Amino acid sequence: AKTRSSRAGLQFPVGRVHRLLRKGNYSERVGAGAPVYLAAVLEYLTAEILELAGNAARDNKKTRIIPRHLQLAIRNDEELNKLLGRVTIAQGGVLPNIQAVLLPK
Amino acid sequence: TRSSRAGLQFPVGRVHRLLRKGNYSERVGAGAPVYLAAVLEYLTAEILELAGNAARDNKKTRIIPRHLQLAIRNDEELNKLLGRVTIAQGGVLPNIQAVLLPK
Amino acid sequence: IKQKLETQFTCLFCNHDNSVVCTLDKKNSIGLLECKKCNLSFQAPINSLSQPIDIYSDWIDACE
Amino acid sequence: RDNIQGITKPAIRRLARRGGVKRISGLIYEETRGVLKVFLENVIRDAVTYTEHAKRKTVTAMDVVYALKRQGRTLYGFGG
Amino acid sequence: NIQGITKPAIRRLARRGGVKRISGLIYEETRGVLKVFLENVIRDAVTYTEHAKRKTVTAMDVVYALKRQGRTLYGFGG
Amino acid sequence: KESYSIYVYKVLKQVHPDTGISSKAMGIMNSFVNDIFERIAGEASRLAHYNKRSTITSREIQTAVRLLLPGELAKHAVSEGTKAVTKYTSA
Amino acid sequence: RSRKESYSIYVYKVLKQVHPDTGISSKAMGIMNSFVNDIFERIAGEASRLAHYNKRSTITSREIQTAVRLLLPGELAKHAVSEGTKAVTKYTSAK
Amino acid sequence: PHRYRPGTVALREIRRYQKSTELLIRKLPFQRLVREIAQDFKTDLRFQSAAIGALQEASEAYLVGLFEDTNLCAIHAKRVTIMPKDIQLARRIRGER
Amino acid sequence: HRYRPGTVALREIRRYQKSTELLIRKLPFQRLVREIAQDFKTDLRFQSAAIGALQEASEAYLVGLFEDTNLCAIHAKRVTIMPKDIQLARRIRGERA
DNA sequence: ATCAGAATCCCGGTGCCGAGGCCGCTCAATTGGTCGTAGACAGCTCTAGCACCGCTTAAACGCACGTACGCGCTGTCCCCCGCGTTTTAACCGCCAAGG
Ligand SMILES: [Zn+2]
Repeated sequence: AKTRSSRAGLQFPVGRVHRLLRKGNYSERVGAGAPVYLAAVLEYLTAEILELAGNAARDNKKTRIIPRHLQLAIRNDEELNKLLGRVTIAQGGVLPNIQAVLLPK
Repeated sequence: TRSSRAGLQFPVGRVHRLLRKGNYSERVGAGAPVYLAAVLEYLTAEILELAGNAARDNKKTRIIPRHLQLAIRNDEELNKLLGRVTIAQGGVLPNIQAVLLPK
Repeated sequence: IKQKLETQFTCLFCNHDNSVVCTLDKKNSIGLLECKKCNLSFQAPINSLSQPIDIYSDWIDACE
Repeated sequence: RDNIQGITKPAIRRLARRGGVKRISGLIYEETRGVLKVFLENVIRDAVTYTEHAKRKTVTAMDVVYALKRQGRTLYGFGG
Repeated sequence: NIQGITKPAIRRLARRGGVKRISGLIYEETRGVLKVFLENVIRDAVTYTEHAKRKTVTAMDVVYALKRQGRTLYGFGG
Repeated sequence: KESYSIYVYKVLKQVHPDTGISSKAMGIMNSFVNDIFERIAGEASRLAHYNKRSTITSREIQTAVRLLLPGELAKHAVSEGTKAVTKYTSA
Repeated sequence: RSRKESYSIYVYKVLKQVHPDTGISSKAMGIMNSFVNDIFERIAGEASRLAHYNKRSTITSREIQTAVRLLLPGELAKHAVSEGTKAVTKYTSAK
Repeated sequence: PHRYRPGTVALREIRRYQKSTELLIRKLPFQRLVREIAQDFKTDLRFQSAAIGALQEASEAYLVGLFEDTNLCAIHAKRVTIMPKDIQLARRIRGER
Repeated sequence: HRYRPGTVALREIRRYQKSTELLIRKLPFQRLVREIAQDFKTDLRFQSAAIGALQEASEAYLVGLFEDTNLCAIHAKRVTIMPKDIQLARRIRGERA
């Protein structure tokens, strides 16, 4: 395997990330395992949240993910919601919060 | 020293050093640390000036940190600055909701 | 009352000798080995007859 | 001028309903206008300051993104 | 354990807060929220010391963990 | 000026392989990815300057991912990262 | 013996300027050192973001000015900008 | 006719606006208010539309959060009618003075 | 004889807004913190200054959260605290989901 | 109002201790000198921000009108304040098993 992405069996460009670290004014030198490690973490985070995205979009018989799907999938998670607490999505809205004092009883 | 050559009180070259070792950029200009040092100098002047007035209030000579927290909590813009800031031996505003005062 | 005893045993991990402390709680039948150096901890059940050599023996078998 | 009064009561109603608010008092609307105004004051002050150092007389979406990240009210969606 | 928190301690917490009149279940609720607070704080503090490869948590790491939760505290060299 | 679009497509085909996406959904995703990358990287730079270590290896990245994400996500991420380290180190 | 840092003597002199008849506690001096640390760090972080949202890596005083009036609230900020600008003139007018 | 002593109107429109996706404040008057605030610190500034849309987005989100905590303040007040000092208490706790 | 209630509490509020000394004394707080950390890492020592830092931050944290909770109850047309008030304040700040 | 009496404030007092002066070092600021490209600047080009209007229409405004949660009041009942009474979280000195 010529490319390090094929040498990692992953989907992200590592030397991209290493140049980002170099053109970051982050450290002075950057080792060889840290960019691979961080890119793998990124790839796991993408796949993990896109799981909840897939189920949340499948909730409404629509092949395409909309932003409302993403906000729903975040707020229906616990770890991602405490992750994204200061965070707002464009075209998001919020959850159905109908209080029990409101329904006609 | 450039600070004396700027007629100020904070050491320039220490700050110039810390800007280098902070990975703050790739290159560092000439007088940017002078400007930053003067900013620091006026900030601490204003803060400790109000602290001096706080010691004038209690008629204390040595500054206790309670003076510092009080002078932070009195002024508007300073308290909006240091909103997420707390200090050990701080305390709070001597404050009473008069709706809980008796009749 | 708990018994806090120093021993002359060698820690199976950090290899510092005379640095293993044994805390034997007989009220709940729980013995505790502690390393004063690298800071590891091992727990094992104890009876009423046990002594620092009884749980340190159980720690040797728990590794192997 | 007076676009602060361009805020309509039915818009405040719609915001309350997606906000989930059932019952609306009458002394609410101008208070709402004032809070919205102070919010947007601090926002556009910081965005224009970012554009002041940009040496370009036009403010971008990226500018407003960076400025609201500075406030910690950080919003995604448009890149930045 | 958690019951080392005395009732007049949380009362004194109301007093420096300036709170007058006290209910019942307040005490256990207080101990719970204090617990979760210290849980997150000391968790990432020990994470700092894990990276430190050292067997004592520094006061520095405590300060930096407070910064990491946006809870910046002066006073003790931070 | 590159976005991460086909990377998202390949992750998506690896997870829900019969799923479309809108444009602005991809935009919010890349906003998300950039935010996360910046937060971790800056926290690693804090690790360096709080620890006087003139470079950064993978161990710093592991402890920073611990410092940001909570428990279950953190442990699974540490697992995935070490597995990637393993397979890249083997070849 | 490793040599540690403080900013105590500097702000100490400044305190002696603005109030000659005034003492201070040691812990509060450490607090002020932490204060300078915190303000400096927020400024420098805004400077790095100034760099990356300007795609430049040189730092001049102009960036420091725009950083300060990004962080600090208005009236205080403008007074501080005035102090810094007059200091820039007094220094760079001479050597 | 079918006048309907109330209850279905408000909650039904809540159901509609939470089925909804898009904005509520319409574009032009909000834009003109933005430019009036903008005409105060540096004159004569030009804008791209996506900035304004982001401003509108975050504005409505900010007010939605205000309304949510205000709503819970009212529910704790054993009332459904909101009050202004509800919003003042909410912003007191949010530290946004 | 007997004093009438509410008075001594406010008098000691005026007393306890003065000394910024630590309210929870040391040893039990230290035991609680030690019993907590142990759950994250066994055999862990603590710099005593760090313990004082934890103590300071914890006490100021709880005092401020009490202040917001107290103002919630004052808004709630009452004087006495409730646990639901703490839930309301925390729901505004956003600790719990 | 109004007195008695708790509660607190506030004034010498002394003591002790750390803030501050002070003093002899040495290592980073300085001083000076030498490459170098980043950027301050000149200038080219085409986009897009702006302004304007005509047409469409759905959205706001005013009012008619009941009405029903908000609220002031009430009684009530209960359960925290507080002051009193033990009482138990912390450390200090002779026993009677070892060696
Ligand atoms: Zn060991």
